[PDB]
Amino acid sequence: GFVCNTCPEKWINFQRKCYYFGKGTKQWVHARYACDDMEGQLVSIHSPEEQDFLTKHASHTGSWIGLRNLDLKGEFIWVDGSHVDYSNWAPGEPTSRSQGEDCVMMRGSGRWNDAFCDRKLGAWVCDRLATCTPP
Repeated sequence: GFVCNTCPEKWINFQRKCYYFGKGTKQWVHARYACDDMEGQLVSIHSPEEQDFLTKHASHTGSWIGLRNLDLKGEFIWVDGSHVDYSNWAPGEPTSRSQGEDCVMMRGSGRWNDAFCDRKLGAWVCDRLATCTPP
């Protein structure tokens, strides 16, 4: 169970995860289901090296990621339930005064903006666990 770097076709490995860079115009919840129906989830990001890997492959015109303010009251959490131990917010984000802007996108710089969930974006990123080579 020693080496975890195998992904399915069309996915890209980085560390112990596989990532799928989707293209196609979708609102946040729609991208959420595209990822689930391929057996991953909208991406969660947990380190600067993971962020750097995403920034190099990310779409220039913005991508949905798996961060959402779930519950009115300003606390953004990952769809996969993993915890928030890393953040790459654009300066000033997320703001208190933006009622309704509960979903998160990653810009071409890789920095994160909150967004209305019904915004349509051209790209979205899924992740899943890499499987491991038997030695």
